[PDB]
Parts: sequence; C-alpha cells; structure tokens
Amino acid sequence: FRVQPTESIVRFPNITNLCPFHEVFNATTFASVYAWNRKRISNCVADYSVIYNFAPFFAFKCYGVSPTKLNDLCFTNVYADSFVIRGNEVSQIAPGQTGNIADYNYKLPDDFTGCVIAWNSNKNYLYRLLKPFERDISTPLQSVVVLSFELLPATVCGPKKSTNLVKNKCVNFNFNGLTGTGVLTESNKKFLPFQQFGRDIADTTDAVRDPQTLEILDITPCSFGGVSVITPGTNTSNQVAVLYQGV
Amino acid sequence: TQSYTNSFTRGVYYPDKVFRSSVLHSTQDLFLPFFSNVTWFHALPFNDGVYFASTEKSNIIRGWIFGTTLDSKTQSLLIVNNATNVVIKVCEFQFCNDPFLMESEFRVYSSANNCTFEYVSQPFLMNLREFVFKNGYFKIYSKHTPINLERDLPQGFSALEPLVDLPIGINITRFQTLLAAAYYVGYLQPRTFLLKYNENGTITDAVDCALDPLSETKCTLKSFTVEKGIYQTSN
Amino acid sequence: VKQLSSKFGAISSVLNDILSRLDPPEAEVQIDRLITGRLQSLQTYVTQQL
Amino acid sequence: VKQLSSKFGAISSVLNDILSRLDPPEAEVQIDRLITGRLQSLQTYVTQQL
Repeated sequence: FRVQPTESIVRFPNITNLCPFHEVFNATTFASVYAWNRKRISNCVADYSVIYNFAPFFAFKCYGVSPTKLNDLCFTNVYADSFVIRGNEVSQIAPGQTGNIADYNYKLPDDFTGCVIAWNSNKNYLYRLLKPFERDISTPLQSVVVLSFELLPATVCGPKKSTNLVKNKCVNFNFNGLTGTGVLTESNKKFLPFQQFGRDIADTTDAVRDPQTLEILDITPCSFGGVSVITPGTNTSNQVAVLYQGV
Repeated sequence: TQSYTNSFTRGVYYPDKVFRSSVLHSTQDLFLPFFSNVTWFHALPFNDGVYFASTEKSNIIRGWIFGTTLDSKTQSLLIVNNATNVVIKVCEFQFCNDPFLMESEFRVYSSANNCTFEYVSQPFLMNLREFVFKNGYFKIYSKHTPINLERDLPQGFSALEPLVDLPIGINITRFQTLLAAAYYVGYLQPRTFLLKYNENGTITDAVDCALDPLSETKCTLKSFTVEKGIYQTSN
Repeated sequence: VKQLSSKFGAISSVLNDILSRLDPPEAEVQIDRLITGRLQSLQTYVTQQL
Repeated sequence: VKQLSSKFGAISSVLNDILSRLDPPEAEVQIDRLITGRLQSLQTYVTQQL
C-alpha cells in the first residue's frame, strides 16, 4: 500500500538575470593552447537551450550530463574555456585519451565536464614539448568550450517557473536538485545562516531551506506498508479480509 | 621575539554546510592537530594553510597580506579591517617590506594594478580571536569567543564558523601579518577527525585519529567511550 | 541501511540524481550497477539472518 | 591463495602488469573484475567457514 502524490511544485530563487552566454563565443576570438580562460561569471541564471542548429557548434559529445536535461538542474561551480586546436585531431580531447595534448597541455580527471564542443573554424597556438587542470607558461616550437560542472548551496539554476508553496500533502518538490516526493512541515529549527541542507544518521535529507522566504521545511514522504489478505479457503468461502500494516 | 607553546585540542571548523543531528560524523580534511608545536611571535611559509590566533585588548593588530613573490608575480591579497567595513583588494602590488601602518597612516605599499575583487561587508571585530585561512577558492573561518586567561588558549572546545568564501584561484607560499602585539601561527595537515554534533547542531567535541592508539581505537568504532578489552585497529 | 549511500562504481548513490541528468540511452548502466550492489547486500543480509 | 592467479575476464592476473602497461582509465574495467572475483571468493570462504 502507498499514497500517490497529486501535485508538483518548483521552488526556484527570484533572480532571473541571464548569463552572458549567447554572445560569449561571439565576444572576441578564442585563445590559444598557451593559456585557457577559467575565471567566469557564476552569479546568473544559465540558459543552454537557446541555439542548437545554424550555430558554430558541431560536436555534442557530453559526459555525465545529457543536453536534453539542462533546464531542471542547478549548478554549483561553472567554468568555460576557449582555445584553438587543429580540427583534424579533436578525438584526443576526452577524459581518457592520452596523446599529444595529454602530455603537457590538458588532462581531464574523468569528471563531469559537461559538453565538449570543437566545431569548425578557418579564419599560432604555441604548444610546448602534467597534473589535471595545471596550466604551464614556459618559453622545441612549432607554429573548445568545456563546461566543467560539479553536481554533488547552488546559485546557477535552469530556466523554470517557480510556483507557490504547498504543505501537509503528498507533493513533488524541486528546491535546488531534489526531485523526490514528500510532505512539508515547519518544525525543527536552529539552522545557522551559513548552512542550508539537513541530514541525519542515515544520510537522508530531512530538511531544506526555501530559497524565497528562508524558512525551514522538513521532508517526509507519504505513509506506506504491506497488504495482507486473510482467506478462510477457496473451497470454504469466497470473501476475504485485508490487513494494512503499520498505518 | 619567538617562543614555543602547546595547543589544547582547538582549531576545529565546519567542513560542510549540512545540518546534522546528535550524530558522530567522521570527516577527512586539512585540520590542525590537537597537540602540536605552535609558534608564538611578538615571511612565514603558508604550507597547507595557517591557523591565526591573536588576543588583543582594544583591537590593535589588524590586517593581512598574502603572496608568493609579490612585485609582479601571481598578484597579492590585501585584507584591511577598517572600523566600519572590511576591504579586500586583490591586485598586483610591489615592495611592501614592512607594514608600518587622525593620527595613523593610510598607506602600506600602493602601486595598484588592474582589479580582480572588492569584497566589502560587515567588519570582523567590534579576546581570543581565531582565524583559519585555507586555500581553488579561498576559505576564511573565524570565531570570537571572549575568555579570561593570562597566556590564552584555554581548555574546552570552540568550533569555528565559516564567514568568507572568496572564489580566487591562486597559489600562496608566503604569509605576512600587516601591522607590541602577540599572535600564534599553526600549520594545517591532512588528518581524519570524528566530530560530535549536539541537538543545536554545533560541534562540541572531536578526536584525532593519528595521535594515540586510544585515539585511534576511538575512531574505528563510532563511540567516545571505550569498554575494557582488546580491539584490532590497523595493520 | 548504510549500504544505500554506496556508489558501486556509478556516478551517484541515489536514483533521482541519475534519472534527472542522464539520457535514457545511457541511464541503465549506473542503474544496473546499483541494482547489483543492493541485490548482493540483500542476499548477504538474508544469508547471515538464516 | 590459488584464486589469486585467475583472470575473471581480464587480460592479466597481477595488478602491476596492468597498471604499468595498460591505460590508467581503461584498466578500471578489469581491476573492477579482479576486485569482484576476489571479493566473491573471500565472501564464499567466510560463508563456508561460518
């Protein structure tokens, strides 16, 4: 026996300033392999569902994140690189391929790097003959956008419409990244202002901060149990009794 | 001058931002050990992060500066504790041999170059003030617990709550204190602890799993008390 | 109860994280790894109970 | 002791011949096989010992 939920709500923060990513690739020119850019803005609302076709974005090889599920995720750490490489050899840029780039230039430590897009460009890189994410600028010589994520508080969320807050019933919630079902109740205070989630001995989420009103909301899913059928015998009778357990 | 003294199982902060009930959670992070040869001062290396503790009657000593080589190498950090706010300046600064910072001066080294951060918020102070600077972002922890002691660092436990989280990615090797003072500097090491949370959710006790065999068998079974017997801990 | 927080070589220990950022072409390997780990924990518990 | 010299679907039987010859992130699909086989052997040994 179980209780089915009857409502779904999304509780996102009120900030709706979009990130400057529609013109990020159109701003200036992508750099060389000498230096990558990593200091980016992570105080805005991301939007990765704007352009898919007729844009300079050919390769859509993604690792750990699918491009379809990008408007219902809240991000913690956001980076964005921009560098030039030869388009004939773009297969070596992967978490697991060791070649020319994975000797002294790049090393992805099998993390959720979002999506790696190599595209095409025709319009130097100054490569040198390594720890992961360890840039070297030293002076043998010869003349992509990766969104490294960490889904494990959140400030960069997806575009979604926040609804009202409903308590005391089985309702699906989405505060930051929780997609479970439960019942919201205002109890068990003394949260300090730096701490947001709540846990217990079994490491289960029993509390969550509302991003709008900053109120303590406990999480308890609906009551369930077992169903037992008491039968006097098919040859004897036909009617039964049903015992619900622990409810 | 310079003198040597001993800590009293202090210098423990909050690892994460997750509420926990009366449970015995064992973490693993860069922590100061319980009994270590801390150094009292009256170009320090950074290592894995420092533990700054200074007691002052009327807030005489204030300010910090971080860098590798200064001048024009890997920028610098400048924390100034003004009476109304706290100014964080991350630029490229030259010289700055001695601080020697109306009656006082309002300049240390000047020679500003570009701009990276300007974090202005509420002031830290308003003794036994403790600060933990751990570096890849930049974590700053603090705790203001007044005490009554001659040489400070008393008995008991005091958990350090996080205050400042700067998203600056840079290495720091040298640590210097800006501006007759008295301060202590400890060094952080990778250790494993067993933090105890109360009903209110603040850390009231911890043990170190690298000091004593009793303090090692306190960590294998999650219990502060130990029954009489023989326990197999490690190999 | 404590075995539900293990990953068993997958990306997450909770099914709601796996079923919110992975495409249904590629969302079965981690599910199968967690199913195998929790199944092995179940038979271990039943064997020691017997 | 003799179960340490099995393959369990891997290309070798010792860890040093895979960690020094094969790729770092392509040996994870065979180190896991060796770990699973040795864990199963140790669990069956503890099961018959009980």
